[PDB]
Amino acid sequence: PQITLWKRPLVTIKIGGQLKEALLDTGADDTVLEEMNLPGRWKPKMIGGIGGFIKVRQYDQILIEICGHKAIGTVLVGPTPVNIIGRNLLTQIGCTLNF
Amino acid sequence: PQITLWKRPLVTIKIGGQLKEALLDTGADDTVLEEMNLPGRWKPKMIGGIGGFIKVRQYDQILIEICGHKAIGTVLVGPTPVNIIGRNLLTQIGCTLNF
Ligand SMILES: CCC(CC)CN(C[C@@H](O)[C@H](Cc1ccccc1)NC(=O)O[C@H]1CO[C@H]2OCC[C@H]21)S(=O)(=O)c1ccc2c(c1)CC[C@@H]2O
Repeated sequence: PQITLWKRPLVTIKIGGQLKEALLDTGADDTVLEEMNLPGRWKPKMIGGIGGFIKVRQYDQILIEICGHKAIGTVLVGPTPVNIIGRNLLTQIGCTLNF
Repeated sequence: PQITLWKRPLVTIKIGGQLKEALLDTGADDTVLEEMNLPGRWKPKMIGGIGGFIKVRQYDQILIEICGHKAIGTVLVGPTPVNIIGRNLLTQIGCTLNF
């Protein structure tokens, strides 16, 4: 599809057997999801943006479906105010910017 | 152009007569630039990001050119980690997400 940017580019995703709403975010290198109790091992990480840093848990090789497009990669889980789909997964679903 | 996301979508912008680099950021409602001198009156504003809230200077109706495309809109100036072009200006240059 083609998504205009009048409003936030929010889409439904499926991760860990749950459906959630997430932003298609070209400004995020990687993907950051709201606190969830995912199974498996993880590594601690600190990620910075406007306002400072938050602490997140880094999970690898996590399967995510975005608008029916499957992808698998790194997911950072922590107290983010929004679910963020970053470039590491946007490349996998074929997402481009166009103007 | 069509821009892939295997690298950060960085572009050259012109604002206040100065060339800068900025990130095309679909996850940003607003455009926020690092500290700079801008010709124009301004108003104190707050904006929130992944790590909390910061104070910014809000410049309304500012001329800004993005990868050769002209926009006139609001630009926030303050301690952002990176110059970001948000949806308020992405819509002006006709930018869409496509997959
Ligand atoms: C560094 C560039 C940029 C931040 C300037 C990176 N962000 C992504 C960017 O889209 C954020 C997304 C967002 C965060 C919170 C709430 C809503 C939307 N928008 C943003 O702050 O927007 C500002 C201006 O407009 C306003 O509307 C929305 C909020 C206000 S991030 O979220 O900080 C991030 C993500 C992953 C990762 C990192 C950092 C580091 C490692 C990891 O890869």
